[PDB]
Amino acid sequence: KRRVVVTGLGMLSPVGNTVESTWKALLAGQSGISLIDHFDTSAYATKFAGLVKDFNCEDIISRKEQRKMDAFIQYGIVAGVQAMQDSGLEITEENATRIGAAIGSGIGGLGLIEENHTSLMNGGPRKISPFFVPSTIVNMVAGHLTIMYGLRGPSISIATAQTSGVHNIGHAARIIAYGDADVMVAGGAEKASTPLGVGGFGAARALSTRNDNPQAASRPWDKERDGFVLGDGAGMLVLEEYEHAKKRGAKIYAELVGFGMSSDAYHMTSPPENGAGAALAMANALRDAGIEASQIGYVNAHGTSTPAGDKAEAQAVKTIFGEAASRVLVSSTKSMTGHLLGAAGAVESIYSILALRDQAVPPTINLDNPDEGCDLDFVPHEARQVSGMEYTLCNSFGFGGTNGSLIFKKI
Amino acid sequence: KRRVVVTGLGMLSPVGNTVESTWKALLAGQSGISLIDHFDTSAYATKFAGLVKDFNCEDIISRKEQRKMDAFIQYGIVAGVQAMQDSGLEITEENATRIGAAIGSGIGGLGLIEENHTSLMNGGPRKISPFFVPSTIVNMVAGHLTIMYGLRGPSISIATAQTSGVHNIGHAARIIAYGDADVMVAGGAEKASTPLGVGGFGAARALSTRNDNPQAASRPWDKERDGFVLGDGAGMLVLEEYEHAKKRGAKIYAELVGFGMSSDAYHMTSPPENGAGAALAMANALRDAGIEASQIGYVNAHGTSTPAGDKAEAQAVKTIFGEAASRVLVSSTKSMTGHLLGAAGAVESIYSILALRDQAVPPTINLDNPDEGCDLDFVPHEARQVSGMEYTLCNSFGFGGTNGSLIFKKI
Repeated sequence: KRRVVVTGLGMLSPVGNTVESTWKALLAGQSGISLIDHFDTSAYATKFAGLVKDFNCEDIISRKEQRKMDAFIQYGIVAGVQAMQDSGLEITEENATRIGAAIGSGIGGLGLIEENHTSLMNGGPRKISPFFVPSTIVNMVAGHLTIMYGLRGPSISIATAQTSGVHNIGHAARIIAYGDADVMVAGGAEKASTPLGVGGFGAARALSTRNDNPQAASRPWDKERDGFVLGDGAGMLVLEEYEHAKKRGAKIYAELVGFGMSSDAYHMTSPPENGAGAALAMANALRDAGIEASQIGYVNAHGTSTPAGDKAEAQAVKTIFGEAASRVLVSSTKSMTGHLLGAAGAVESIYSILALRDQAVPPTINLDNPDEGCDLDFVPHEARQVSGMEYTLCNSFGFGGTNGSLIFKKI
Repeated sequence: KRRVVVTGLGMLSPVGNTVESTWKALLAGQSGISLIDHFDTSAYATKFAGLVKDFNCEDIISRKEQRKMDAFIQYGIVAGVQAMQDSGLEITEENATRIGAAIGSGIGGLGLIEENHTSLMNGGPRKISPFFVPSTIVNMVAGHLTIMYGLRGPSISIATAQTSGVHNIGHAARIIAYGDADVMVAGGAEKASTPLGVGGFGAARALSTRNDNPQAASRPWDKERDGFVLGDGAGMLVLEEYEHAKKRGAKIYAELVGFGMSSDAYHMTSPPENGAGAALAMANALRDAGIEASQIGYVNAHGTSTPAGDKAEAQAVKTIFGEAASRVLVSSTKSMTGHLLGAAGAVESIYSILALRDQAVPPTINLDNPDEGCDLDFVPHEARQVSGMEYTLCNSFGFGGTNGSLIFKKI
């Protein structure tokens, strides 16, 4: 029976370019949301997002190699290098074959897709970059990292839209526990803050339009919610078989004990009013961990700040927690970070882990006026100190009614 | 110990719009390659591809719903419906929760990406479709099918470029064998025959430019190879836990016994000259099946018809088979079908299965003059009858040095 533990963390987010700086900001209730300036937003109904500030990879990726990669790829490689470094793992010829990667993205290289399509329209196929395909496709973060570190074990990339980060981490663990690997770098990367990303989610009327106050836009469970806020970033974890970790004297952040998946089988983009899908995913993770809902102390919600989605997740929590629905802490970091899509469940898994290390639960900021029949504790406004918390649960749901839940356990 | 078996098959390919018609064509050595006419190819160095002919979904997808989906999605849903129907499985409230999907794509909705970007350039963000995001993203075949059939078990979508079909089928099996599901519809869909797809792989100089003879272009291991040929399609299999299948009186095509993954850790798009990556993937699948290379009778190669890739796979076969390198049959159906990218390993897994049912191995057509140091039997020109073949192996390798191998066993 193989246990999986988290021994390395990496991260780029709208509130910090490292794991510790990101975490510190979240516990301080800071927003990472700001107005966009990298493209003309005049015609856009949403003119803001959660951006990665002063991103720099010069020391990690040559400007010459940068040409071959979309921003989402560069982000994911940087967060991957941070995680590899943090793990302290040494890759040997004897090792290579047993270390892999499970890293994806929801939308991939929109920026380079646009640039390449603009070239084609303006001057024909001759103007398309020879790097078009491999610079934009979702699996290239795992591609580049395995090459950089000489990793030869299994590499997959799960692209389940807004559920990717969770799915990738969950399967990286299945792979280790199955015996196909001893270590996996797992997570997601996204850089969808582009004319197509912003224009596209805006066309769907899914985005908040509160441009007069970008930092107050993201407000899960708040009566004045008006759609999600888009965020860029990457979250990576180094997952490792327990005995392997111990033997190397690895620093161990927490243990991955439960992974649950489900499908809404309802609508292509909207969640069912009763969150039955989210319920099954949480129910499946608990059964996989072999514990009861009552044992979870903190749920890092999907909580995107859409009228219908926030309401469906709340329904799902009540269904799963029932009695202890009020004693469990539930919060959406998306209130400060925005929605990182394919990277959401990856960064949120990290927050779920750090909440166990620090016994602190980040707040859901902007929750000035909660919905009515709410009996749940959404950790409004201020971070909460906790005491004997041994497990956290991370939710992610996505287009296609695809859901995932991960369960982390202290030590 | 849970066994996985294939109880349903679905398929759209350049040589047929059904499983049996496709298979019949391949055994007859027919090409599905033709000149493109859905876009002006004047400026294109490659003016042909493996197209799906007279595709029709009218009875399966309303014209009203079609608007919300890229061709690759419509293809995948149709192949999915065929597979569900072929399986005879009946979805009940007691069932729903135990049936899922693992379906992906390498590139996703290029056509709708282009259409939407063209609109944006021509008339601004206001012209972007509200369906932009969910009509193009890779996980929407699993999205739509789970909804269509009320499937509520696990849904994931692996996007590992040219390795997707294999990866998805392999993980759908891991999911069942793990206990997270009893049935999974698994596979891939691709429709990359677009200005960006054709122009993009052409910019990389990866495509064959033999336009004077489209049907002879794809010619794996042939001295006059000049790059791969692009093909469109979808391949879907219904995978099912053995006991569950038996109890329902399911028709069983074959058993899925081995799944292997590896990474080249070499180059972002090219394979290492020694095919060490492909070797490890095949080696891992054998160990997972717990059999010896000598036991495989037919290898459906990745065999894309590139100078370097064909040569690397041959090296990898010799390394793995050694002695029996000459006694194993190896063939590339891509010689007739073209390269279906994310759908390649899905349709090729189906051919690997049917070769067991019919004891017949499709040829590698166009192999007029093999490379030199070749001692391998590439089933040139004509299909081969075989006798006591109990196992087949299917290879898929992709950008990012990502590899997968699947092993099918008779009965």
